[PDB]
Amino acid sequence: IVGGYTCGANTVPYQVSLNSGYHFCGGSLINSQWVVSAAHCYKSGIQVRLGEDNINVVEGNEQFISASKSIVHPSYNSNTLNNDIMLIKLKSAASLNSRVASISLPTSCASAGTQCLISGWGNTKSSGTSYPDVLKCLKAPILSDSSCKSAYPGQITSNMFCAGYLEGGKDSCQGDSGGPVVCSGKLQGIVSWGSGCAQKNKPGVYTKVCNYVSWIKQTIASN
Ligand SMILES: N=C(N)c1ccc(C=O)cc1
Ligand SMILES: [Ca+2]
Repeated sequence: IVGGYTCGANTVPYQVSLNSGYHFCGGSLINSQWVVSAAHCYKSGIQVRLGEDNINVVEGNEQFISASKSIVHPSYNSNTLNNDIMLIKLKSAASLNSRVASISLPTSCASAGTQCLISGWGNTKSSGTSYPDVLKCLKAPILSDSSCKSAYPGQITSNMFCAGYLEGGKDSCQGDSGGPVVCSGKLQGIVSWGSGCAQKNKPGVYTKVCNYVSWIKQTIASN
């Protein structure tokens, strides 16, 4: 997260870190057994780390649970990033409490202008590279589809939305991938892609979660 702020320990209780010997992606806990992330985060040997603030220090609220199964969206295209969504099942149910909690799925899509909270442990610099140890947060508005399409000609599908600031300086970044965009207590977005980070006229692009609620529910129901 570039141009954001320190969230505060366990203030984003649905935020997960995906770990394969090191943090490599975010995700969102949606019930005791399932995490939503980006398909471009897919790999084998994932350990889901819940209750994290400092990802390099055991602070006392963590739950580490190995993934039993990952399900990449049937229509994920890694070239265009269309349908950039994946479900991860935990080998055991997380113990839910105030610091480890699920986030609600939307019942309808969010509108341009809605303020949302974007979070993760990704790069904090728009030029160089600096990875934070503690969770970073950004409050950002959803942008109009027309401005999103204008920013990224020929690249924005109906499964994507832009959020952030066209002026630059405030954005998600590398390492935030797969993490949440939460608006009025609903998971509306997943950190997906962008041209660099926090660049002028290049806002963050996010997977449009409301399109996938039916798929998420039925997948969970049978797995
Ligand atoms: N919001 C962005 N600028 C952004 C988000 C994720 C990636 C993934 O590597 C790249 C750029
Ligand atoms: Ca920790």
